[PDB]
Amino acid sequence: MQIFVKTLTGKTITLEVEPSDTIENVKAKIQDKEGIPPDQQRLIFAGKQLEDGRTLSDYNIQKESTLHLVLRLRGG
Amino acid sequence: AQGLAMYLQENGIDCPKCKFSYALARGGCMHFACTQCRHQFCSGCYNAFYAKNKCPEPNCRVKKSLHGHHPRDCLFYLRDWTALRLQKLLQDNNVMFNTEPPAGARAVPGGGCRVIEQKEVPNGLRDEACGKETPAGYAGLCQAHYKEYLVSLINAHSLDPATLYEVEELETATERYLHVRPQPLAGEDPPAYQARLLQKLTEEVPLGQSIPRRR
Ligand SMILES: [Zn+2]
Ligand SMILES: [Zn+2]
Ligand SMILES: [Zn+2]
Ligand SMILES: [Zn+2]
Repeated sequence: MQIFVKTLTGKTITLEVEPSDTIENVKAKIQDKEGIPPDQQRLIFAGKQLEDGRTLSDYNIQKESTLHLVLRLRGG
Repeated sequence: AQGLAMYLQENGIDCPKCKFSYALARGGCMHFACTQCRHQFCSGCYNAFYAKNKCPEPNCRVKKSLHGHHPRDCLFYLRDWTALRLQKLLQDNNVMFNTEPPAGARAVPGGGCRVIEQKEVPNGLRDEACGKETPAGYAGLCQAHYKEYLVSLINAHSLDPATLYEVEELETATERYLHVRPQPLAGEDPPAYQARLLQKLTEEVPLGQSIPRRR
């Protein structure tokens, strides 16, 4: 199954997933392709913040769905 | 026009394990499972797909998922490139490619991309043209399928996508394949650091070993 991830820049990538994949797994795939550490990643789908322990199927994320990637910023 | 007609016509796909030959039906994902020996592999590079907690490679950062390990020139990665940059790889190496439809092409029933897919319809499957929007200069294909076509040429000619990487992509690639996060050594300026990474990558990490090549 394939899904899309886009940033506000408009850049879109395609990920190979299965519905059982955790959000953690998806962040790990983004790290693989984009070099962005999981701790810096916030993913959103249909306005919902996706939490690390849950799966794509928990959020009813289907084939060809688009997730939004927003970077996280933490103080020193 | 040779390159495109080959992409468009019905293609073969072979299980890398048992060697049974199939006709490729487009429309699904990159994850294939042999109906003869149940082996799982990637259509883009023929590498195995492991179930979670079954991957034998050490230092695997995605160990807890169904994944394979793909080389840098597999469609798995290259499909994320713009059509322009894939065209550049081909142009830099003097490989011709189509931007216009075939010579005496036949019109497509509805509209859109002529690539035949086995699509999921209510209560089964059905062969049908892609039908997605076809941008000018994409040879009568949609965005995703046009990139697939360009990637078939790129693979057939053994072109290295790394020649076009920015330093960040080199670092992302170095970490993926050599498991070390690189950094400039002292005294190294940015042009030297970039060139060092491209050279270390070239000589330690081959292109896809199981991607069919031309001669
Ligand atoms: Zn087989
Ligand atoms: Zn692959
Ligand atoms: Zn692995
Ligand atoms: Zn298409």
